Amino acid sequence: HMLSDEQMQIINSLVEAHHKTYDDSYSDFVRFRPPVRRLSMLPHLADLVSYSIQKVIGFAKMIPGFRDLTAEDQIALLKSSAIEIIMLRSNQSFSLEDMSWSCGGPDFKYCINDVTKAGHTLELLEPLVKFQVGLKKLKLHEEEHVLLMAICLLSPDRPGVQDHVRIEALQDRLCDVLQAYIRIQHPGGRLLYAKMIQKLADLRSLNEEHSKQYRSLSFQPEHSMQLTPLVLEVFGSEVS
Amino acid sequence: HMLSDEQMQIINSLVEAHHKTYDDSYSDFVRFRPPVRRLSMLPHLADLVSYSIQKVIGFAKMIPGFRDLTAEDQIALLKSSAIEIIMLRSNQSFSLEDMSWSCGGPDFKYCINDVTKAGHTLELLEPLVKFQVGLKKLKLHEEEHVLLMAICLLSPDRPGVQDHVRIEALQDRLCDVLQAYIRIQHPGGRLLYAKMIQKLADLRSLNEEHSKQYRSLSFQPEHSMQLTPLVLEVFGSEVS
Amino acid sequence: KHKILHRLLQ
Amino acid sequence: KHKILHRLLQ
Ligand SMILES: C=C1/C(=C\C=C2/CCC[C@]3(C)[C@@H]([C@H](C)CCCC(C)(C)O)CC[C@@H]23)[C@@H](O)[C@@H](O)C[C@@H]1O
Ligand SMILES: C=C1/C(=C\C=C2/CCC[C@]3(C)[C@@H]([C@H](C)CCCC(C)(C)O)CC[C@@H]23)[C@@H](O)[C@@H](O)C[C@@H]1O
Repeated sequence: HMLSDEQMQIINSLVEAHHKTYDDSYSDFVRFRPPVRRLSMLPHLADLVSYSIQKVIGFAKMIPGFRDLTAEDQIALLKSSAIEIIMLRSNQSFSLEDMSWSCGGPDFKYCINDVTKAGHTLELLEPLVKFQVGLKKLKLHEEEHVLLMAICLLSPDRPGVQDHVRIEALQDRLCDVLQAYIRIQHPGGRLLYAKMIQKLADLRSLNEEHSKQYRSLSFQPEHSMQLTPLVLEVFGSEVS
Repeated sequence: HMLSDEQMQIINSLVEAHHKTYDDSYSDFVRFRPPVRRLSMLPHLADLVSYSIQKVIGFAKMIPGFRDLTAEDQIALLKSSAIEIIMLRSNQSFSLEDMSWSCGGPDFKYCINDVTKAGHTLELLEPLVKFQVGLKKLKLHEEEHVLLMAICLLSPDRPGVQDHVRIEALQDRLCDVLQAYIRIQHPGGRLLYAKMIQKLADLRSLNEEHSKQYRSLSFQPEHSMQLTPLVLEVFGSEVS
Repeated sequence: KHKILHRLLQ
Repeated sequence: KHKILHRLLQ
C-alpha cells in the first residue's frame, strides 16, 4: 500500500540519471550535420542517433547495478537495446498534434517522410509512429517513463548476455518498483502495467524491423560511409 | 621547343579532372558539422577532409593510367598520398594576405589556431603554413598545379605499391610533360621545376608529421569517434 | 573491437 | 577491409 525507501531510492536515481542525459533545450542539435529535405536526411539522423547512443550509455551507467555487470554484458545489453531506448526516449519529443517528433525548432522537427529520406520504409515507420502515439496516450509519469527505459535496458533475453540470473534479478526489482508505483501513485492505473509490458513487446518488433533495414544501409558503402563510428559499432554485428 | 599532342592531351585531361572535382563555390561546405571556436574544430575539419578525400579519389580516377592499375595499388597510392594531395589542393583557397585558407565564407575561413582545435600542434602547422606560402609564391599555372598533384599521386616510392615499374613509367611521362610545359609556356621558369620537386619533398615531411599526430587522435576513442568512416579507412593502418 | 563503447563505459 | 575505398574506386 506504500513504497519502501529502497524502491523510492531507485526511482530518484533513475529520474536524476534521465534528467542528466536528456537536455530539453535540444541546443546540441545545431552541431549535427544539417537536415536536408539520395538519402538526404541520413547524415543528420545518423548524427542524432549517434548523439542519442552516447546519452543512453550515460543513462545506463547510472542504473543501479548496471555498472557492476561485466563489460561484455554491459556491451551486450546496450547493443541489443540501444535502438529501443532511443525509440522510447524519443516519445518525450513526440506530438500527437503534429504526428511528429518536435525538438524546439522547425529544422529539428522530424516527420515520417524525413525518415524515409534516411533509407527506411513504411514497414518500419508506420508501426513506429503507431507506437509513439499509443505510448503518448498512456500519459506516463516521468517516474514510469524512466523505469520502463531501465526495464527495457536490463532485459536478460537478449543475444550475447552471459549472466542471465544477475540481470533478471535487477530487472525483477525494477518491475516490482514500477508495479508498486502505479498502484500507489497513479490514479486509475489498474491496467497500466500490462500496457507498459505490451509496449516492451512492440519495441522488440520494431527492433527486428530496424535491424533488417539497417543491414541494407550498412551493406552499401555509399550509405554506411555517412554513418558515425559509434553507430557502426553499436548497431554492428561484432561479438565480444 | 614545343609540346606534343600526347603531352597536351594529358594536360587537358588533368585540368578537366581537377575542374570536375574542385568546386570553387564551396557551397557543399554547409553540409559539414559546423565549425566551433576539447577539440571543438575536429568535427568540422574531419568532415572537410573526408569530403576532400572523395574529391581526390575522383581526381585520381581520371589521371591517365591510374584506373588501369590494380585495385591494391590504387588503394596503396591513395592511402599514402591523400593527405599530400589535400595539402596541395588546399593552396587554391590559401591567401597570402590572411595567412589562412579562405573558402567563400567567414565560418569557412581556417587559420592556424583552428587546426590546433582539431588536435594538431605547431610542429605540423608551422611547416604547413610555410609550405602554403612558398607554394603560393610560385604562382603556378593551373596546368602546373594539376600536373604536380598527379605526379605526387603517382609516386612509386610509397609503402604498399607492388607495380613500381608501371607507376614510375606513368610518373615519368607526367614529369616530362611538366618540364616541357614550364620551358615552353612559363616565362622565366628556368628554376621552377626544381622548386616544384622540392615541394614534393616538403610534402613527404608534412605527411610524416601529420601521420604521427593523427595516431594520437586515432588512439583516443573520444576523438577517433568524431572522425568519419572514410577518414578512418584512408588514414588507417590496414594493409590489403 | 568495441573500442568506443569500452571508452564510453569508462 | 577498405570497403568504402573499393566502392569509390568503382
Ligand atoms: C533520437 C531522439 C529523437 C527522435 C527520434 C526519432 C525521430 C527521427 C527518426 C528516428 C531517429 C528513428 C529511426 C528509425 C532511426 C534510424 C537510424 C539509422 C538511420 C542509423 O538506421 C528512431 C527514433 C526516431 C529526438 O527527437 C529526441 O527525443 C532525442 C531522442 O534520443
Ligand atoms: C581540405 C581543403 C581545404 C583546406 C585545407 C586545410 C585547412 C584546414 C586544415 C587542414 C585540413 C590540414 C590538417 C592538418 C588536416 C588534419 C586532418 C585530421 C584532423 C583528420 O588529422 C590539412 C589541409 C588543411 C579547403 O580550404 C579547400 O581548399 C579544399 C581542400 O581540399
